[PDB]
Amino acid sequence: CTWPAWEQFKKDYISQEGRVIDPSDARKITTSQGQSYGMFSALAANDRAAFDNILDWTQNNLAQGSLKERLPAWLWGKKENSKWEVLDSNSASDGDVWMAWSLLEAGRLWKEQRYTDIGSALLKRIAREEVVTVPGLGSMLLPGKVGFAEDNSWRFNPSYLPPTLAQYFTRFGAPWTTLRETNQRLLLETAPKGFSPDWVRYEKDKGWQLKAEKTLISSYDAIRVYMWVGMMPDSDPQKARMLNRFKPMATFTEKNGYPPEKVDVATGKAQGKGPVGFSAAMLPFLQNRDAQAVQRQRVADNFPGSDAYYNYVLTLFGQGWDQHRFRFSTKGELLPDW
Ligand SMILES: OC[C@H]1O[C@@H](O[C@H]2[C@H](O)[C@@H](O)[C@H](O[C@H]3[C@H](O)[C@@H](O)[C@H](O[C@H]4[C@H](O)[C@@H](O)[C@H](O[C@H]5[C@H](O)[C@@H](O)[C@H](O)O[C@@H]5CO)O[C@@H]4CO)O[C@@H]3CO)O[C@@H]2CO)[C@H](O)[C@@H](O)[C@@H]1O
Repeated sequence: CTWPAWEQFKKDYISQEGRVIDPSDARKITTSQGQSYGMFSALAANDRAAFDNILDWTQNNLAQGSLKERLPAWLWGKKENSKWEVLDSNSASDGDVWMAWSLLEAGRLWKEQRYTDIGSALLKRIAREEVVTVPGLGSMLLPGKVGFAEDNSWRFNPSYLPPTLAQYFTRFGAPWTTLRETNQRLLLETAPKGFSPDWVRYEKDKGWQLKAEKTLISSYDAIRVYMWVGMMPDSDPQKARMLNRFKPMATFTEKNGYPPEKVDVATGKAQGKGPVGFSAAMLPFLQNRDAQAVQRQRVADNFPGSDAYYNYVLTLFGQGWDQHRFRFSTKGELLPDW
């Protein structure tokens, strides 16, 4: 009745006060993504005590006491003066949506109104403060409250809204109804060579900016795109189109025995070998049994230690899924394995 990988994650990465820590950074930071992944994982493990502890810290330290009053700051850590506090109060929307989804699902599954209430308020503020109408697209999720929108151009992060979460959110009406559709557009239209970019710009009157560019590569952010798609139920009509679009990533992995570290989105040219986390991300994504098993071996033989926040978090999701630790319904709900 425990999720061993999660139990080890708590010991190595989660403080007594409930903050998820990336030890690789000298400021020993906590991110809103980290908190949301901890909430998700706690929920999947049926670990309410940890869910509550992580939620408390999040509200108190990232939201000045309340997720109903503001989106959580994305970055928290040690300052030069020795004080520990928010380092950037801007939000990161991937943490935000995962946080809202976990909360809403915690409310439903544990039958607790307080989680629903916080989840709803959070989701509404997301829609109001980091969702905007873009000419040529309609409603789009910005990667954050500020810094990603100019008068005539926007920058998006395809990895931020998993299609399952998008589907889940539709039950709440506008603008989520539309976002589920524009999210598909973002994912399908910006992968000309079958690789999703970490970041991608859109300009009014011109459209997607898909010429070769520094951040127009499939690396640490984008690797999650393939994982989210693989986590979609077969009965999600969007899944087939997405698997087809991203096939060259599956083909590369099968052929080379590993996922690439970086891929030029405009040319499809690959470089390096991705870390163990990337292999975990492939487990739900790859449909070929043998290829799946090759990645499974790599995760097993190079399982992340205590000095590897990102690999570990990818592993919780990827290997977690490979081990039936959680599943998503056709409506984006958590089907728990408790
Ligand atoms: O140049 C114009 C004007 O202002 C200054 O330039 C601006 C620039 O125009 C803005 O775009 C830029 O905006 C940045 C935000 O201030 C900053 O908060 C945001 O930080 C991101 C961060 O980049 C990103 O890594 C992080 O993502 C997290 C996600 O959860 C996941 O992807 C994963 O977990 O990785 C991380 C950590 O977990 O999110 C944060 C928060 O959204 O980045 C914006 C873009 O860089 O600000 C500049 C300065 O204000 C310029 O200096 C002036 O001269 C000029 O007049």
